[PDB]
Amino acid sequence: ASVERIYQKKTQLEHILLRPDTYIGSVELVTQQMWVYDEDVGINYREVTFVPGLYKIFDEILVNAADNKQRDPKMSCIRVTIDPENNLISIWNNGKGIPVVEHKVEKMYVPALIFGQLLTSSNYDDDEKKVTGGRNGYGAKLCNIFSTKFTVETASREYKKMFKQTWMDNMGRAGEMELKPFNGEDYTCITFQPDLSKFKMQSLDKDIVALMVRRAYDIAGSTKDVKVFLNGNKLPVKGFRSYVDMYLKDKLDETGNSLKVIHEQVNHRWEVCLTMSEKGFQQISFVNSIATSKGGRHVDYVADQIVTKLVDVVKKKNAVKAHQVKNHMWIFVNALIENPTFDSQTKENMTLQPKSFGSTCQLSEKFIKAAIGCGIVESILNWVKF
Amino acid sequence: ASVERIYQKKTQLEHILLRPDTYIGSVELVTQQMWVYDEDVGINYREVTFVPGLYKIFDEILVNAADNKQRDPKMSCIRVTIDPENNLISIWNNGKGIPVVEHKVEKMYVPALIFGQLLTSSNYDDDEKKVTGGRNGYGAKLCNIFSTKFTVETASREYKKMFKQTWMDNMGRAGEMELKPFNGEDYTCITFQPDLSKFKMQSLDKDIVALMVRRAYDIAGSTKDVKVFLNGNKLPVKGFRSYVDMYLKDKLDETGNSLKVIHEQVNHRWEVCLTMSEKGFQQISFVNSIATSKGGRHVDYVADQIVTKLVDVVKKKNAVKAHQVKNHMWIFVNALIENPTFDSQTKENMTLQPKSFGSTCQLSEKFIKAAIGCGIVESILNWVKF
Ligand SMILES: CCCc1cc(=O)oc2c(C(=O)N3CCCc4ccccc43)c(OCCN3CCN(C)CC3)ccc12
Ligand SMILES: CCCc1cc(=O)oc2c(C(=O)N3CCCc4ccccc43)c(OCCN3CCN(C)CC3)ccc12
Ligand SMILES: Nc1ncnc2c1ncn2[C@@H]1O[C@H](COP(=O)(O)OP(=O)(O)NP(=O)(O)O)[C@@H](O)[C@H]1O
Ligand SMILES: Nc1ncnc2c1ncn2[C@@H]1O[C@H](COP(=O)(O)OP(=O)(O)NP(=O)(O)O)[C@@H](O)[C@H]1O
Ligand SMILES: [Cl-]
Ligand SMILES: [Cl-]
Ligand SMILES: [Mg+2]
Ligand SMILES: [Mg+2]
Repeated sequence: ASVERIYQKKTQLEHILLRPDTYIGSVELVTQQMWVYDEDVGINYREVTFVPGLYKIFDEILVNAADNKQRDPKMSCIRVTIDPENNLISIWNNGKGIPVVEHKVEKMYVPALIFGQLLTSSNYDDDEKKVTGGRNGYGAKLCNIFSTKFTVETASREYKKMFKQTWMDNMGRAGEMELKPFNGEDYTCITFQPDLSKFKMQSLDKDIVALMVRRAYDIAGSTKDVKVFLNGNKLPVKGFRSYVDMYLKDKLDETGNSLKVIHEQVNHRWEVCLTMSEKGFQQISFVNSIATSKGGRHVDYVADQIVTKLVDVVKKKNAVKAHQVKNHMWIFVNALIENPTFDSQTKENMTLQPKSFGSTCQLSEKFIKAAIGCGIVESILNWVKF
Repeated sequence: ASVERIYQKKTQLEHILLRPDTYIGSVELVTQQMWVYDEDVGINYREVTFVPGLYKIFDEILVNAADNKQRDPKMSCIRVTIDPENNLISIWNNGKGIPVVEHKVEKMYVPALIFGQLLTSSNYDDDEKKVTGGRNGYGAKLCNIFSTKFTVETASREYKKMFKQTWMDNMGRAGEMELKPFNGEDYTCITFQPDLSKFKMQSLDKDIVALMVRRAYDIAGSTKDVKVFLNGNKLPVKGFRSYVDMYLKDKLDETGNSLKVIHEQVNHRWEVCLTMSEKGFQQISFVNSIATSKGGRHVDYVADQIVTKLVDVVKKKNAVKAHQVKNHMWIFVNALIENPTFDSQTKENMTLQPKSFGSTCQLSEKFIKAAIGCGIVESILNWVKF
């Protein structure tokens, strides 16, 4: 009952381990339906049991690799390895490495600063209108903190040096930094052993692997001109449209016919597909290659254009409410947004208003006409008169 | 384009001001439909334009006051004052004050510690199964940081002293601490001037006041044995049922029939009301007096019991899917949850699994029978006819 037991102050690192949820999501098991890529049937929707926080620390490193394609458009490949037996994951990318040099203000080598100190980022100057997913200066450190071993290797031909250093025990200590002369092709490679005890797991099991493999497919579908490999296996995705087809290729509507898909690449920062849903409103969307699984104003901005036009039509031919049109829709959106905001570090819901996007996404009259003719108007029209 | 310009490190305080969104929500204007309490009108649903972060710093202090009723059941009153002309908000509560004594580990007085230092809390020991809303040790400091003036006054008969101190300039400095002898009835009073420049606002305008007044009514409805005053006038709310009645009194469905309202106080930690919606699924819910406006597993837990029973009734008389039943429901839930988790500091979505709630909420056979004759089954069965 002492005042010192009751009222306690935590360090930032202590707080992350004590209160992980707002940083990485739940550290308890969840059982829910998800899209996964299974070793035998591929992309499919099924019940899975997994720990969100474990999935998220993988996501943080993977999105960081996609971010390097905006930093260096000459980057060409991402290679992911997953080794359940040794509890080992690595994510490698080419294109420009991280500068191997001492930071004159923070007085340590740049790779050690930005992987080993909290609140460090190249995304803190919003006069730079960037379409990277990184915003807060946490993600890589969060992966470090929830790993028993975390290694950073990055090679910079500009500085003619390669950097390598390892952290251990939830970012509680580090081994010696290794510097070596370098004159080859730049790359960065992050290799980590997740702290499965913090997630109450015994190994990287079937479900979490299938989620991680699907997330790699996401990256292959949402990035431009980046080849993605998983354990050496090239992921056979060319464009966002071919990614979308993996979800639809084989299912038919409840009446029995194949799904009609409306598509437009609106500009270099927006691509949209629309089909029908039998499960209520559904959206699969990405902002700067982040999976925005709770949606956000980018989904609203696109979906509302469609809804308003379809509601206009049923009025001409008739009382109809927006939510009734929306619950027939399955929308896919791939967007590049300048300096996005989200509700949380996990970046599931993108909250930035359209006036700040840095681009527009006005669907064409052709897209809209095809949406009017996809059957939603007819279904609702028959409903109202009845 | 130097390394020091590109890669930057922030202090915790700098980061909060630079990246407010995951701490307090958006600091930009939002225009959306909300429930408010308008002068001379009462509770009503209309479009409002407001800044979420401003609403949230008020919420943090108001929930802290409600939390003290769990700490000290002798507490009886919360008094809220809103003064737009002088840009002043004040929130007062009685029951036990904060101990006015030097913390022997942190070497400063307890009120100064827990209102002026980040990551300070009495809620960090989860072996204590508490139903306070406080979890993370941020809320009061976030209000301080987003205020130009922030005053803490608290009186502790146990220590025979009263404490008073003012912070200024986004928690950048503090004035002189005042300690005085005290031997009366304990209270705490938090008075702050929000830094409207951080929210691009000029005054506490009609819409934000109407949201804040409604939030005071929420507290009157969601707490037990606490009188609530707004600018010195007692709010005429008794229990949660009388609060819900402010939303539903005299409301009709689209065909002009009165809404049917089903109610059960299931136990001392759960109270539920159900009626019909014509706007898709709607939920108004509270966890530990926090408004959970994105919902969470407490809403799912209650709503899914209802959905599954109604779906079964429809199958007896018939194809129908759960989401179709759910989109006819408007549910109200007031819950007390042990050590809840959320996606973010703003605590809009409660993520804790039901097996960890610390209590159950199995709706009675009487409630379920009334819900079956609610008019939802009717609506659905007219649809399958078409
Ligand atoms: C904590 C886990 C958070 C999460 C991470 C992630 O990566 O994916 C998630 C996906 C998912 O599988 N995808 C696949 C592609 C990425 C993506 C982008 C946006 C939305 C969804 C997805 C997901 O799907 C549920 C889809 N059903 C919801 C119910 N509805 C009636 C039927 C549809 C739910 C959560 C996540
Ligand atoms: C950033 C702002 C977050 C927020 C804070 C807050 O306090 O209330 C909010 C309320 C609201 O007014 N209430 C009243 C009582 C408290 C409460 C608890 C749970 C849910 C709602 C509410 C709200 O209502 C939207 C209701 N429509 C959603 C669309 N649907 C088709 C029709 C209904 C949306 C956000 C907030
Ligand atoms: N693969 C990579 N190649 C090059 N630079 C990288 C790579 N991964 C990370 N970085 C850099 O390391 C910094 C820190 O990464 P991280 O901790 O994830 O913060 P962030 O990505 O900026 N923001 P967030 O992920 O939203 O918390 C980034 O800002 C990048 O500059
Ligand atoms: N009105 C009050 N009466 C008594 N104690 C209070 C009051 N307001 C705040 N406190 C105490 O001050 C501490 C700090 O408050 P706060 O910064 O809001 O953190 P919190 O409520 O514990 N967690 P959170 O709000 O989720 O960030 C709380 O843990 C309480 O112990
Ligand atoms: Cl989010
Ligand atoms: Cl939340
Ligand atoms: Mg990152
Ligand atoms: Mg609090």
